[PDB]
Amino acid sequence: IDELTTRKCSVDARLQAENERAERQDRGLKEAETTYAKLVESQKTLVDFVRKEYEDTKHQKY
Amino acid sequence: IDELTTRKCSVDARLQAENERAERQDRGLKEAETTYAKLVESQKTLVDFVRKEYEDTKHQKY
Repeated sequence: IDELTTRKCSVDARLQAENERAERQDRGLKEAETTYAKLVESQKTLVDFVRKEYEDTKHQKY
Repeated sequence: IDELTTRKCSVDARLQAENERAERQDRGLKEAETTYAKLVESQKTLVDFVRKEYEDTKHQKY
């Protein structure tokens, strides 16, 4: 029981920290998902913003 | 953990059953060992009386 308690204490400590790892991963993607979401909205809008400038630049010269 | 704990509890309960079994043997032994001491002392006493009885039988003859 004590020998398995050492396994029990080890597995409990690592999993209770693994739950911390799991939530640390959750906050890890939270920024990653947000930043990717922040980029894709910014990426698409700024590209067409350039096209908008590009269109008028083409319009003025063509 | 749970499978090994109930193994510990079961053997502890069974050991208590084994504990009294030797206690019954011990308490019975003490009564039996002491009782035979009186019997063998009486056994030697009676054969001593028989030894005296053999002397007594021929003493009346004399």
